[PDB]
Amino acid sequence: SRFENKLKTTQKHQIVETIFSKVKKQLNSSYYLPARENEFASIYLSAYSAIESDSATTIYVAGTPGVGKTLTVREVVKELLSSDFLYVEINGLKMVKPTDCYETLWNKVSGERLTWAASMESLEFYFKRVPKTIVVLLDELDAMVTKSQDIMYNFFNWTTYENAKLIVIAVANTMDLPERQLGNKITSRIGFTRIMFTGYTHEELKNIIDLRLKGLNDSFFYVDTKTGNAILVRKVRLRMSADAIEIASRKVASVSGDARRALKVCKRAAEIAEKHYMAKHGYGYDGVQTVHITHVMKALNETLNSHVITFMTRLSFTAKLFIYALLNLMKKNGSQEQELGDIVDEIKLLIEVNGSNFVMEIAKTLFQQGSDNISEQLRIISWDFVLNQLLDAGILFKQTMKNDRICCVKLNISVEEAKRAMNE
Amino acid sequence: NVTTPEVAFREYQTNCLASYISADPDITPSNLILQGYSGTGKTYTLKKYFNANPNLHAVWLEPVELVSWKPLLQAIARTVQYKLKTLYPNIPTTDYDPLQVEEPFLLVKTLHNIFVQYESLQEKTCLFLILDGFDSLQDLDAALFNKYIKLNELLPKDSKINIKFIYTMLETSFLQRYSTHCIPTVMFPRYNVDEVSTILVMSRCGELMEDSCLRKRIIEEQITDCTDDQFQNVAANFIHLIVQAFHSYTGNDIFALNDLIDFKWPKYVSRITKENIFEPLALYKSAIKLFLSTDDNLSQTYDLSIISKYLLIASYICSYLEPRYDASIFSRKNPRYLQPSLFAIERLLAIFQAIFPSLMKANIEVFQNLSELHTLKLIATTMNKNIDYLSPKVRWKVNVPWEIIKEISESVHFNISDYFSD
Amino acid sequence: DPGFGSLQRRLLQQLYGTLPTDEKIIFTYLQDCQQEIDRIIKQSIIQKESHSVILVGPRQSYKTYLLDYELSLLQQSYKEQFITIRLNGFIHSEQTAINGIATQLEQQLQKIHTISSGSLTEVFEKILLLLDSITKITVVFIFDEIDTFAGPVRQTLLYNLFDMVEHSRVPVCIFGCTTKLNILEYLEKRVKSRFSQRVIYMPQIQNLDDMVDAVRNLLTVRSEISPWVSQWNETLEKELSDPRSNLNRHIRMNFETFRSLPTLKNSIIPLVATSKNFGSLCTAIKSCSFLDIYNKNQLSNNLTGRLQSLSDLELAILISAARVALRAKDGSFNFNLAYAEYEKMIKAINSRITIKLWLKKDVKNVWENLVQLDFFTEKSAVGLRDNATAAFYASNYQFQGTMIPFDLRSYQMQIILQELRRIIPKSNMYYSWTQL
Amino acid sequence: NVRMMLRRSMYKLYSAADAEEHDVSYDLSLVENFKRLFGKDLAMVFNFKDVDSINFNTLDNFIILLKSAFKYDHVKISLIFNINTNLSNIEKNLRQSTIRLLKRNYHKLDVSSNKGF
Amino acid sequence: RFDLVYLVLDKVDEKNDRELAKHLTNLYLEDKPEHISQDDVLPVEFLTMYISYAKEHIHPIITEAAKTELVRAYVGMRKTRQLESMIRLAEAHAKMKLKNVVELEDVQEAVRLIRSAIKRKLQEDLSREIMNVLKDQASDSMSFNELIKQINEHSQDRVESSDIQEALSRLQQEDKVIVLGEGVRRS
Amino acid sequence: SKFSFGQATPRTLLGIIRLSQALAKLRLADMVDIDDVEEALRLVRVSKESLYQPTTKIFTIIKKMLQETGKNTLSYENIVKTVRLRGFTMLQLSNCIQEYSYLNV
Ligand SMILES: Nc1ncnc2c1ncn2[C@@H]1O[C@H](COP(=O)(O)OP(=O)(O)OP(O)(O)=S)[C@@H](O)[C@H]1O
Ligand SMILES: Nc1ncnc2c1ncn2[C@@H]1O[C@H](COP(=O)(O)OP(=O)(O)OP(O)(O)=S)[C@@H](O)[C@H]1O
Ligand SMILES: Nc1ncnc2c1ncn2[C@@H]1O[C@H](COP(=O)(O)OP(=O)(O)OP(O)(O)=S)[C@@H](O)[C@H]1O
Repeated sequence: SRFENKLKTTQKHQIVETIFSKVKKQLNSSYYLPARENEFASIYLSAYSAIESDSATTIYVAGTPGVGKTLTVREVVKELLSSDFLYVEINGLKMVKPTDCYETLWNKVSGERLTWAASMESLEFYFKRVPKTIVVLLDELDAMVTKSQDIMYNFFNWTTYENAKLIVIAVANTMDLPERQLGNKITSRIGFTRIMFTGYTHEELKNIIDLRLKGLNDSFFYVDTKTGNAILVRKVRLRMSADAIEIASRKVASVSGDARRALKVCKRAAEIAEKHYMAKHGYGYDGVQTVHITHVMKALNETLNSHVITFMTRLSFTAKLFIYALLNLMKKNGSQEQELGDIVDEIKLLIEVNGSNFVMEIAKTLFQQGSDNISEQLRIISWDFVLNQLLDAGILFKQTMKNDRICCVKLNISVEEAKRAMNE
Repeated sequence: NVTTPEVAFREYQTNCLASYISADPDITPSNLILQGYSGTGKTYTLKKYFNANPNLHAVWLEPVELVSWKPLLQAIARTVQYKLKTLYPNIPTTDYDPLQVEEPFLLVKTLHNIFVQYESLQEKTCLFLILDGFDSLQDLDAALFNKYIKLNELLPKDSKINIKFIYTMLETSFLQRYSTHCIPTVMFPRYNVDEVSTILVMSRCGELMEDSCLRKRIIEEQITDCTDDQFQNVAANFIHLIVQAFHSYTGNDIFALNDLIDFKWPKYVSRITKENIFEPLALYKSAIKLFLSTDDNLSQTYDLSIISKYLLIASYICSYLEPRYDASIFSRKNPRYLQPSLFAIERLLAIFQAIFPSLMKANIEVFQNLSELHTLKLIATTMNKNIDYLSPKVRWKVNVPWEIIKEISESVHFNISDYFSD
Repeated sequence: DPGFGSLQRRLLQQLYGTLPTDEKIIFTYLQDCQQEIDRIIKQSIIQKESHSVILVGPRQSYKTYLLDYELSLLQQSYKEQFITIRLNGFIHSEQTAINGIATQLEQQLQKIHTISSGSLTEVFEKILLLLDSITKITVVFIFDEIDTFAGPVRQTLLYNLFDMVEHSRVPVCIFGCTTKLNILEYLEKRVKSRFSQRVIYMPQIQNLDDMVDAVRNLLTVRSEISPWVSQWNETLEKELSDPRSNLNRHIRMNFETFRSLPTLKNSIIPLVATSKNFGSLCTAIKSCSFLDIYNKNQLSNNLTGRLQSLSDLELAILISAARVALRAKDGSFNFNLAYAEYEKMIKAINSRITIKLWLKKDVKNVWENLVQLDFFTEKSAVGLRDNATAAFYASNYQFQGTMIPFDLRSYQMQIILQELRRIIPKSNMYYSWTQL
Repeated sequence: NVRMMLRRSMYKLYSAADAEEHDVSYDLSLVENFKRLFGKDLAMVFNFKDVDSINFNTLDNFIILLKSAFKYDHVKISLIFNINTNLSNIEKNLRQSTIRLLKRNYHKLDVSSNKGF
Repeated sequence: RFDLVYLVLDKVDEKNDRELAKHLTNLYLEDKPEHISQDDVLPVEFLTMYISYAKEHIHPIITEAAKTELVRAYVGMRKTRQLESMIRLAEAHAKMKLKNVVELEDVQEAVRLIRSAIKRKLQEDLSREIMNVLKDQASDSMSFNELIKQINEHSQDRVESSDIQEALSRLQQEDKVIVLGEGVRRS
Repeated sequence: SKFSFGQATPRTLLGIIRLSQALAKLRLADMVDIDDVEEALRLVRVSKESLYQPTTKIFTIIKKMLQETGKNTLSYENIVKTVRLRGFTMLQLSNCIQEYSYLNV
């Protein structure tokens, strides 16, 4: 509103619009829908009746995140401005305290800043007195349910008044929410509309990608060979291999069916080809191009593959010495949770059960940093350090006790992969 | 480059603190740990550096005279604008409220407000903050010490004045929680038996030759014109013996030596002669009686009445007597070391009616002395100290050791050692 | 000469990295990781990208050192082009961090050329409307310990900034730095779907040769300042090229236990400031005997020098204190059980031969220091609470262990009996009592 | 606790200070600035009413906090220990490092309603 | 009384057995191993001549100078047959490398040798239970059946009745417990 | 377990090498190809199987096979029939079955 005038600055020194820059502009998550096409009507025809008849209803939709329920209801009200209402985005998680939404409503009727106490008095005074038109979105309803349900009873008791000019639209995480958190007295007021949103399917996940790739798929750019700048000296084209787009779809529809996850894995795979193109020619920052299948093979795996295995083999020696002692106790006792003094008891013992071999150059260093002057250390060198280093890494976990002997230690990652990474 | 001082036994540690501190901020490391137990003179050896370095500027804070972190932020912000007033008095100032801050954001909010008007200075000057006693803060936790580490980096790094820290703490189990931050530490070792005595002689000659208790005893006895060196010898003979007859009792302390001297000194003064000033060995043989006793304890026959005395003597019985054995051995027809068991009500009067000399039946005064004994904290409740009256589930227990029971048994002529049988 | 001291000026600020930003030196074992960070960060400002990332690696891993290095690398040429907002998860709670953002916003506006005024949720929708909405100012977020924001209960502040990726015309970039490795499972579903899923792991010194290559680039000065420099540079590598040299020998120890450079970087700072002439410094890195004294002092009072610095009685109490501790099943022991077996130990010494057996009223004064030397612990005593409100819940709680007297607080053991035999020399008379 | 034993006690003298005097923080900050906050110097006295019911480690940690006030020289401290009985019990409970702090100038005055009748 | 034992266990894993299969097929790479001479390997005829010269020309003495490292090498296995084996091991270490006097470093490796050459829950519970059903049997025998029954009776650590059979066999054969009858079980 | 017998030995590996040499000797070739080892391993696994009584192209081929019935069958007799006429062995496609199962196709 105000400060966007101050967020503008002047000197914009000719940023290089490369080949893959114009992809990510439309691969931004902003800018009729194919997948939830008919269900848009099922909201709207439920909404169009109450709007043009001055009533008060409730609409309940659910589903996993990434299915358009943030998007679709915005498209409902957007066309309605063409044809009497006040649009508010009452987000649940964007309220600091749960009562703070009450302030917004009384602010968004006349422009006053009053109590969550004093708001809901005048709100109740509004909802049963006004002679005769308010659209409210109650987003992310896991936030506003937590304390004692006294807030949630209000937001549907206002719907019961026949003289209440309000239209509520609830969007939750799960259909189960008025059956495993709310009471039945709320569950009578929630109704039984219950419009379910499923996931997306992999065919439609192809049909959502090309909507972003409408005017740019297999099109042509005008490029100077000196700076790498592209314009919608050569006239190059850039093509997108649809089969790699398909294998992006057949995974994301399989695991999650999330519309952000489908776009972003294409967005991550787009910039892999960006740096490899910049690697071969170096246009910096101041014949026919494509994106291979091998890009989305890596980037989809890049969502999965870890490093704690690679982290463990790149740790210190006494770190790998520590875990090897720790699995030795877990196969000695079978109790998966060993006392800290017994580990210090073991790393002493794991010196001399090996022979008089490298182990001696270890055993010299393991109790003194050379320096035969100062010696005879009880616990090993930096034993507080590696145990602190294994703690904040999340691999280990150690309960709090002022005794530094009988405080228990519990593993936090799978102990087999700890056994498996130890083998290297 | 800096002008190092010199002290008695910190010859390595004066070098590192001269190493890890410069007036230039870039060479100066951010955070620092001076660690050691109480009895090493770290507050001594730190200030002893600072008196030899008038070029730098030190702001001295004291956490032990505070109680919490919420005033501790108010302690910091009040003092830097107090100090920078006395360092650059030409610089004009919008003085802020140090009472206003209570949260760890508000400090760096206000230090963003403080330092910006001081930007016009000529060179990058550092400013050393000193916290003394960070472990004995009485509301400490895990997530306070790291909260003060990163305060430097939230500051703008390009300001003309840079605030850096030095932390004084003890109880080295605490430092082992934060070794992964790898801030530079200078540990301070404990002492040995000679250097305790060596520190103590060069610190207590300035009072024990100038005390009037000597100066009275100078003119009271036939004063030979004994030298200050002759006063120095008997002072040194005192110190070199008092640490010898007490070192096993006190450990390697300095504070616990600084007061035991000031208890046994005038009692040592009275037992000198005119002649034993030249005779030190026989002087110890005449003043022997204080050198084998502690004299730090400033055994009561207890005030309580007779029926309350038998009320105590029945309460000690259920430190070993279980309900499986007691009703057999106390018919009307070893855990001496161990922690006491838990009572209930009316088991007292079960044992009290038995062991009293039909001769008694009225129990109003017997009920009087119970909560009399509750105010003496000799028998206390297991639970909180509130609802113990109405018989809900309330368990009781003694808090008196065996010896005070043993004297109070014979004080009422009652025999107790028979009924304790391992 | 001051030229030797001028070399101390150069070498010290090289060991702290406080040079001007043109000559800050990054070690070779992470040069790839800063460039992919650079490819993230410089196309976010110049090419107006709106993408986030999470830095993940252990403590003291140059993570905050890398990011402001990029900013200083961009502060020289892109001055007004961007502003930075830096938040620590340590210094900011969940709710004051909203006031943390807005107050750090407005002070940038006077540097680039009514916001903090109102309630906490009043200013919250303000920065929502100021962010969601010639060229546009881009904003870089610097988040230290973003895992603590990722708690179980609310996770509000993460949810707003990650949606600012999706909708805002203002180009942003988010930089999470943490050390909890599996950060992605710590998030819930609805926040992770907002997240662009790209994390980058921080490298470690994977070979012994790597940090050897690092310390060479660390200590070597390349710019001409002192006459000593050309002499000083070849002395460094000659110690480093020899695998039998002591500096090369002691670096191998640092590769073994710590395998972390700023630990070793800490050791050199007194070693190069303790010299007073040029030739002494060259002998110091040739001898490296100061590193022995340094590792002596870092070790001198954790547990062993605690034990060596006690008198005859304090040993004798503790030696008895463990011989009681071996008997019970949990190992707990009272004060009366200590002094009883301490009595017969002294009686055994006189009967086998003149040692002052002390009283009851004095051992307490020795017993006081032993518990605050942490050689014992209380039986059920959670030492340090993690945060403030868990510690405040322990302060109001009246305790029962103080309500039993001093000589019956069931003290347990920190240092076990069998380990005492290995540290106590056989020359001491109580050596027969270490073993049972 | 240690905390509210400090905080209520600083509050209790502060209103007693303004009433004789004719915004601030309730901790030891007032104790040094009492020369400047109220002009004349300070000699406070501590009527510990029922001393044996208190957890003594709180009392022992309390008196170390009062030990830090000994470096301002315009304030004088005086402690009154109204025990019920059993002085030998009290030297058992405290830390021995603080008994040596206590034993400088102690006075064992007896106050009993029944004293030799 | 055996002088030297050898744990020649495989313990199969990666980056080991791969080199094993590669070295076994490397002489299958060529039809004839004529390329066996360009490596650090002595021939057989030179080896037996050096061995026959060393066995009949060197009488090494075990001096008192290697006393201190032997005592401590014995107590580590003690915390006389091992001592008699290690002195012959140390004199064979002295037999090689043309030495007439034994040296202090030569026993270090010898001990490493015998320490690298050699590098309970089940039966415990077993006996435990046996004891139990004994007790609850008025000491009468535990049945095969009831044994198996209580022993699989716990889901946690899966004692398979075959494994059961085996460990049982062990203890009995270890003489700890007695079991009789093909169709029955005795505690 | 219950249906197990023996373990893998190096003599079985030497016998597999000898059977591959015999298969190359029966084809009168001077070299051992990839077709003999995949036949010998199939032989030694089907010798015990009676008790129960280079990848992207293959994936593309599988997709082509699907472009008819849309069937995700576990074991194949008519998917492999379009592979042998091209040039790849029976072992490469055998890995393509298992790998890809990670694609859940
Ligand atoms: N059918 C669609 N057509 C076009 N764009 C879509 C479609 N579905 C989702 N998107 C885009 O993907 C984003 C995903 O956001 P939504 O799915 O609307 O949010 P969501 O499903 O409510 O998940 P939440 O908000 O965390 S519960 C949208 O903001 C759009 O930018
Ligand atoms: N080298 C020294 N020369 C002279 N006096 C010394 C020396 N070292 C220590 N002292 C004395 O030791 C005393 C101990 O002072 P402190 O600094 O309080 O001891 P501490 O170990 O710091 O305990 P604190 O105060 O709880 S941190 C000082 O007051 C000095 O008088
Ligand atoms: N102002 C600074 N200039 C240069 N280097 C710095 C600065 N502050 C810290 N460092 C370096 O930062 C390194 C420590 O790594 P950091 O990233 O700061 O800490 P970290 O553990 O890696 O991440 P943090 O700080 O714990 S969230 C050390 O090598 C310091 O020399």
